[PDB]
Amino acid sequence: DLADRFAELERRYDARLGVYVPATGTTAAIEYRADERFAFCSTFKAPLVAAVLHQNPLTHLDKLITYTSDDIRSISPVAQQHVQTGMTIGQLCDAAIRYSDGTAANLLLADLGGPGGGTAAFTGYLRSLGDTVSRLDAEEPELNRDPPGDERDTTTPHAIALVLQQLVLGNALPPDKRALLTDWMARNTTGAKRIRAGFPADWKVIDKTGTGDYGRANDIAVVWSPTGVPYVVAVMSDRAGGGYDAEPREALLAEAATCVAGVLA
Amino acid sequence: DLADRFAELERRYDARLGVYVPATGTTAAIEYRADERFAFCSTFKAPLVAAVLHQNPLTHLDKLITYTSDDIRSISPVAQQHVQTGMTIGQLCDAAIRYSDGTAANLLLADLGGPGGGTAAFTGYLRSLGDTVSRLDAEEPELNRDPPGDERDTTTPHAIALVLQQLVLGNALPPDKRALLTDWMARNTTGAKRIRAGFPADWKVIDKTGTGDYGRANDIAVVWSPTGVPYVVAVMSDRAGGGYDAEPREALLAEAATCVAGVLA
Amino acid sequence: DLADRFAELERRYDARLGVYVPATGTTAAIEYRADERFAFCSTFKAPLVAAVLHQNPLTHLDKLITYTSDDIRSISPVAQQHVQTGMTIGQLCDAAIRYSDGTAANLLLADLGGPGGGTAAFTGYLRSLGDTVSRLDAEEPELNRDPPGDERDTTTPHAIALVLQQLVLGNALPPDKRALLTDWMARNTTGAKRIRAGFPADWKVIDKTGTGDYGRANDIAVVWSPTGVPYVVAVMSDRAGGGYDAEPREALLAEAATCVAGVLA
Amino acid sequence: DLADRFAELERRYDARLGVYVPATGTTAAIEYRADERFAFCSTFKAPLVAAVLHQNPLTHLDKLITYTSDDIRSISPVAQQHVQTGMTIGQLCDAAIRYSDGTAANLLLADLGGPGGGTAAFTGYLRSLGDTVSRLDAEEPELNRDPPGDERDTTTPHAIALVLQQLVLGNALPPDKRALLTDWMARNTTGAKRIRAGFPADWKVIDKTGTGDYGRANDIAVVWSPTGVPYVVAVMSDRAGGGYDAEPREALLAEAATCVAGVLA
Ligand SMILES: CO/N=C(/C(=O)N[C@@H]1C(=O)N2C(C(=O)O)=C(CSc3nc(=O)c(=O)[nH]n3C)CS[C@H]12)c1csc(N)n1
Ligand SMILES: CO/N=C(\C(=O)N[C@@H]1C(=O)N2C(C(=O)O)=C(CSc3nc(=O)c(=O)[nH]n3C)CS[C@H]12)c1csc(N)n1
Ligand SMILES: CO/N=C(\C(=O)N[C@@H]1C(=O)N2C(C(=O)O)=C(CSc3nc(=O)c(=O)[nH]n3C)CS[C@H]12)c1csc(N)n1
Ligand SMILES: CO/N=C(\C(=O)N[C@@H]1C(=O)N2C(C(=O)O)=C(CSc3nc(=O)c(=O)[nH]n3C)CS[C@H]12)c1csc(N)n1
Repeated sequence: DLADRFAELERRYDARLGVYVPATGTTAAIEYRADERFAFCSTFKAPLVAAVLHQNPLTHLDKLITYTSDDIRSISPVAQQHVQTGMTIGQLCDAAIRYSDGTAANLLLADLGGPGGGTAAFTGYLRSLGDTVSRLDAEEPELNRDPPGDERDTTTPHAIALVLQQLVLGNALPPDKRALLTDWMARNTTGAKRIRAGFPADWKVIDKTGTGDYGRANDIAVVWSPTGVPYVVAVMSDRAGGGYDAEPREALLAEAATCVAGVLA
Repeated sequence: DLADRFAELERRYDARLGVYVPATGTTAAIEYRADERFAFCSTFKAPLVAAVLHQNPLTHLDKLITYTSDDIRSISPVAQQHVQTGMTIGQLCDAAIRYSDGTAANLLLADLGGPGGGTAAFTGYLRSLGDTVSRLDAEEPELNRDPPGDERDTTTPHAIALVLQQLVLGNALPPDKRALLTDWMARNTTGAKRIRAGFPADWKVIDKTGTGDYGRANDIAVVWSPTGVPYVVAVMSDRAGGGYDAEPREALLAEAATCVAGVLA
Repeated sequence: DLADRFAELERRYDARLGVYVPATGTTAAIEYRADERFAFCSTFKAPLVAAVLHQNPLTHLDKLITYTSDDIRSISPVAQQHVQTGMTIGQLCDAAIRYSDGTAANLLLADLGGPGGGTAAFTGYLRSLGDTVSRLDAEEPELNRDPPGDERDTTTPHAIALVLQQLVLGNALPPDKRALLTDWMARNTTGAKRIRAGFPADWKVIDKTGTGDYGRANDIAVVWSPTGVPYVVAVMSDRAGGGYDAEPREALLAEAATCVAGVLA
Repeated sequence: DLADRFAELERRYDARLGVYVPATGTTAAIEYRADERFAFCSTFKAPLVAAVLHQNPLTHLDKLITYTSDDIRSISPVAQQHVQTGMTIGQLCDAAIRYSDGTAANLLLADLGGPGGGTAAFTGYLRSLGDTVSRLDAEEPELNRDPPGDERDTTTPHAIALVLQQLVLGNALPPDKRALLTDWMARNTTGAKRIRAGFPADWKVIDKTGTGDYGRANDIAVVWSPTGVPYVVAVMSDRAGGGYDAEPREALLAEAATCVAGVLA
């Protein structure tokens, strides 16, 4: 009956919807298109920050990174104001999560090092977490513009939910670094119209959004019930049949989240 | 499937839960003990105001009612501040809906006139709406104290939801009086932790609460989707197995509402 | 120059305005009718909670308080829904500050003990803080109704600011109790249209509001600059010349706060 | 008075600050080095779009401009994503205002035509607005690099504020083109930490930023009071004493804006 309502939303919004909520002790898993591939878009910036935190001590966050005007090749609301001043690693992590800063993600990818400007090392980090499906192949802004059917720069709701579960709820990160990642996502400024809009206000929601061409709109979140029980919610969508210029529908993710909230209440 | 989760809420909270959402063109009716009887408690105060509005011209709202300290019997946050000044019919209507003022409802019942302090005339008003099941037999605070199994001062989720549907969405009242009733319910101060707490913030919620002994906690609401689609939600509960002193559980109503929101999303 | 602009606000809004900001190391004191008396209204609920916290160990917050329908004499958005359940001292403190619950303040006054239902003991607590001007003489809701010129239930911007400074910035309370008082005021739900509205968003503002008859509208706040510099802001106003039914003007408090923010910038 | 606090900010941030707020019916002009010259930096891009709108019908917005990677020489977050596709004049206007795209400004200057890549024609356009002082002499990125004392690529807070006043509040443009310019500046992505950060959130702020060498940081804005009263605010700064590499300080402009908001309150 839940798949029937997801299918109605897919028809209402002319979209393909992917939802995954990992099973808990009390609740069964919610799976809609859990193993179909959807484009990361900016959702990769949350595990990216985890990759930077994982392989560096906390003192690395205070390292100052300098860059040029040539490095501003995508939507960079924070980095575009700090070409002359430079940006610390902590500010780049803060910027990548809370403002989805594209230049900040590229600098953090470079901070990981290796082939492809850090894209291979980020994929390797997901592999180390048990994610065998996901792959990052390009930097900003190219990774948002892969045509439908292309497996590059794609993940699945299943894979990204289990990744996010380990980062926030598991022990992929020590408690001090885990709290930083959680606080950045908790103070995100881009997800008000997605999973947060579909859950009651007394539920706590931390999230990282993704938006791209072909109507792509994603939101990955950890939510806590009023009783403090945590859940991982991955919602991914695109409108690829509507072409490159297809508009993303945030209301689709909000409605999908409301459906998920009904089963979790 | 939805009944399994309502019955799970009944089991979690040791309660009997009644839910009714009238069917629309797009949605099927939601029914969970929809025709079982539950005590009105203070939910009758919303149709009571409609009875007063329908029977009287608007100028009747300015009629001054004087009362003494002896007339205060139940929770009356407004009437207790106006013994010396008296209260206009409009103030009694405002107080009865928005603050669930018990003394205000008794004065409005008396304004209806007839046997039982207006309870026969109020019941007759429900009959004019097609509700042949519901009945009011006592005033505040006795109407909250009937033992389980007693049909007096009871309604059903089915009956009260259809009553509210006609008052707010239908044409039981002319538009000017309909707006007064609707705005009072929209600015209610007693329902923040019930149906309002179970719906996402971008859903508009107007409601009237009810609370009594035997763990009785009700909330009747009209809710509007983000796209402006209205739904009537009747949620009733009691915990009679815990005796007269059973405590109402507002969280039961919030969780039940979230389940309803999932089906309506 | 600043007093000329305070006087212009007084003329625009048909109001009497009181402002006090204690001097700091870098900034001089701001005073506009700083020692004239204004009605407390619900601003006393913040030092009231401080008196309860200071006089009792933290574990006292878990004591359950039971009350009756006769105790709901005032606007009590939280207490009115908990007659059957009771409320802990901690919940009453939360309700008194964040929802300005009138019954909760009366129950906390009773917890202080002594003559006048705690009004003498609360006043005595202010005396221990150096406040020789302020006085509480009635409970809710009477303390909001004193006519202009009556010194009862009045304070001054100077005195209430120095009280708030010691409670939040000083050592009137041990750090654990201080954090509870600060967090409650930080999550207050009643002050969005006053001092908070007059300061830039990157300034942190914690506040406790007061509103009454005779156009009375107060807001006492501790504000932190973007650089983390704290200031105490007390703004009090009434429109007593317009009578008992005079409407309070929240915009007066916001505009006055904006004037203060310019001098503190 | 107010000048004493601006000079305080000049000392705190080791900067030269220029402020101008045109007088209105209610307020007197605010002037602090209002007629001293400061470099345009990116602030000319707002009247630049007005020049392009003024000299052409709306259909000119749909003209496609093609360019190469060699034409990208400044911070160009949008133009670097459209080398292969090209961009319409309308997109160039959007990018120049909201993202301060340097390549977009050069293409729009070329669309104005004439010697110096359009700088003479843009200077002539300012003359048509009554601005006899300001001048643009170079393109991006050279216009940010003029040494102190050089009059090239300079304006004054007085002149540009009156220019902005005519473009947004006056009748320099027909209503449809004025609305496009207004909406573009309203949706700017570069000024969150400047004038916008210094005004309360309920003040509407549209702005155009400027940043260059020698610590140059400008922001020209139109702000609306909560009552809908508009004001033009020009805030310019440089820190030439710190050399070419002197860092701009955005907080200076936010603090100066807070000072302005206090007197406009
Ligand atoms: C005898 O009169 N008593 C009261 C009274 O109980 N006032 C209290 C007081 O100071 N309170 C405060 C608060 O903390 O400010 C508030 C918060 S102010 C407020 N009022 C609204 O109507 C609204 O929609 N939003 N907000 C934020 C509620 S009343 C209580 C009163 C209220 S208006 C009036 N003329 N009198
Ligand atoms: C080649 O890149 N194309 C992008 C792009 O830059 N994508 C990134 C991505 O996923 N980003 C995110 C985010 O984290 O969601 C965002 C936040 S989304 C957003 N923007 C608003 O202006 C707004 O008002 N609300 N919201 C929710 C910005 S783009 C970047 C794009 C943006 S819209 C579209 N059709 N394409
Ligand atoms: C919607 O519920 N939430 C509330 C709440 O209870 N609001 C109530 C509401 O509608 N209120 C009203 C009024 O009737 O206008 C008021 C006005 S009280 C009042 N006004 C007068 O003009 C007067 O002469 N006397 N008095 C006593 C304040 S809040 C309460 C709340 C309290 S604190 C907070 N953050 N929310
Ligand atoms: C006031 O600015 N605040 C921003 C911010 O920078 N918003 C920007 C804004 O207006 N944006 C826009 C757009 O141009 O429409 C977009 C879309 S950009 C885009 N659209 C397409 O259709 C497409 O094909 N490709 N791309 C790249 C998203 S946010 C950025 C912000 C970023 S995170 C946050 N909380 N705020």
